[PDB]
Amino acid sequence: STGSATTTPIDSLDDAYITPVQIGTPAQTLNLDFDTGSSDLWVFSSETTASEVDGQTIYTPSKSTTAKLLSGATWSISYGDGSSSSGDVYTDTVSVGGLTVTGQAVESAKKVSSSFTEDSTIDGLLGLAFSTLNTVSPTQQKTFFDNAKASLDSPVFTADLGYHAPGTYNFGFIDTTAYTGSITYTAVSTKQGFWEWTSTGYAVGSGTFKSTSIDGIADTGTTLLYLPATVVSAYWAQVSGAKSSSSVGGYVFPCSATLPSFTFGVGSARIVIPGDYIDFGPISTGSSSCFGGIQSSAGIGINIFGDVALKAAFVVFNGATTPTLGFASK
Repeated sequence: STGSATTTPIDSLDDAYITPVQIGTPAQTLNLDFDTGSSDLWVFSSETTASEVDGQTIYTPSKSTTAKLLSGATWSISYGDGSSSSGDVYTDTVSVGGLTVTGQAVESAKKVSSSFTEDSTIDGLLGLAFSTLNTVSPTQQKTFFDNAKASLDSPVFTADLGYHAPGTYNFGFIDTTAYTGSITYTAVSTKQGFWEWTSTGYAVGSGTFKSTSIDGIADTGTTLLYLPATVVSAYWAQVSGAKSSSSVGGYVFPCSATLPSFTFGVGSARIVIPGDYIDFGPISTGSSSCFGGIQSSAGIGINIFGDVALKAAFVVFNGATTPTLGFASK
């Protein structure tokens, strides 16, 4: 089997991407944030505290003939940005882009934090990291990909995120028309449950490439590119007037600037992030201070190749017995 679904930016900044997902019978279509940095499929639901729902589409398990309470199961998750959600669990039929999994754990939110309530465009998350991170207790549950894997033509999914444009998540096949040149594969460690890999270095603009190992995670659920402070300082030093602002919460730059590209290494290959991808616009409406798309990972504890980086590439998440990641230009 295979599946193919379009993913669409939620706003003009590509803050996140939503992908339609069919849950239950008859189908209830919810727009979910596919997140390669977590491993829970959770949804706004008829069980979500009413005051914490503001415009989201909800899953109502009582209207699905295939829903079944997973008795005694609960879940609770906290994300790196400080947001959180929790609730109970149903199993139901879930389809993504024509690919159907029966018996998928669908985690129904009883509570969500403010950040989720305030984002009307995201109806939940669909985790695509390794199932060892799944938070369901007392019986840990599998991700959609893990459940689908054995039925897939090839045990892979791909992320092809657009810059200010829709893109695609494919399951079970590599679309050889979707990228240019060749795909360079690189080793993954699953020890922390993430798609964790080591970049071979970086360049700023037209500058010379610096060979240096940068361990980090491929995370579609994180907006920005978070890298070591040394690397980030070298980048922003090439933008007149750029500075790290404690008040704003990171590097800002004059909105009048033209930003240089940023290149990262994947083995001997190079992925170039155009400067425009690094512009996240005015810090507040009407400001001439703009927020940077490359920020320090110091105090996160891990480097994160978020959307800023991933959308510059066609990315293969290879879930074979020995997992790997592939990157191609596009």
